[PDB]
Amino acid sequence: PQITLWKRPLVTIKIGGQLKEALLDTGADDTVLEEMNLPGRWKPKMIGGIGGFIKVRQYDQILIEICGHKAIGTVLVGPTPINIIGRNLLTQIGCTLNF
Amino acid sequence: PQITLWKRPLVTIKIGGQLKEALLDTGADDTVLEEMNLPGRWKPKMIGGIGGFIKVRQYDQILIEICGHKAIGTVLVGPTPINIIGRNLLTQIGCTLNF
Ligand SMILES: CCC(CC)CN(C[C@@H](O)[C@H](Cc1ccccc1)NC(=O)O[C@H]1CO[C@H]2OCC[C@H]21)S(=O)(=O)c1ccc(N)cc1
Repeated sequence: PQITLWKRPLVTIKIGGQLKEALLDTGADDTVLEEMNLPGRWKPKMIGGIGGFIKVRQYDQILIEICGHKAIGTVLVGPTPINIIGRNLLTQIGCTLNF
Repeated sequence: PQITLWKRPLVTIKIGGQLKEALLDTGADDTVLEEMNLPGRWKPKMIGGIGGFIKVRQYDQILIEICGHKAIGTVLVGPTPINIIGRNLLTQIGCTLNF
């Protein structure tokens, strides 16, 4: 689809068999989701945003469906202000900026 | 033009007679630029993201040229690690997300 930016580009995602709302964030290198239980192994990592660095749990090769488009990649889980879909997955669903 | 997301969507902008590189950020509600000495009045503001909040100065009706597309609106200025073009100006240049 073509999404305008007058409102936040929020979409429904499916991860770990659970539906969630997430923000399409072209300014994020990585995908960061709020606290949740994800199956499989994970390692602790650090990620930095506009206000500093937080601690997250890194999940690799996680299946995640974004607005009907499947992707398999890295998902970081931690105290982010909002679920964000970053470029590591936006590239997988073929997402581009156009003007 | 069309911009893929393999790398950060950095583009050249023109503000207050200065050329800078800035991130086209669909996750940012409002444009925030690295510290710079703009003239005119402003109102304090705090914006939040990963890591917490930073204090910024809100300037209104600031003219910015993004990839030759002229825009005018709110521009925040503060200790951001990177220049960020937010939705408040992305809409004005006709920018959409597509997949
Ligand atoms: C609340 C929704 C997001 C945070 C989740 C808002 N951010 C824009 C976001 O694109 C930010 C913009 C940003 C980019 C780079 C450095 C600081 C901020 N990128 C970001 O935090 O991504 C992190 C996760 O992937 C990594 O790659 C980038 C940093 C990591 S922000 O920087 O904090 C921001 C908040 C309010 C305004 N008006 C302008 C910008």
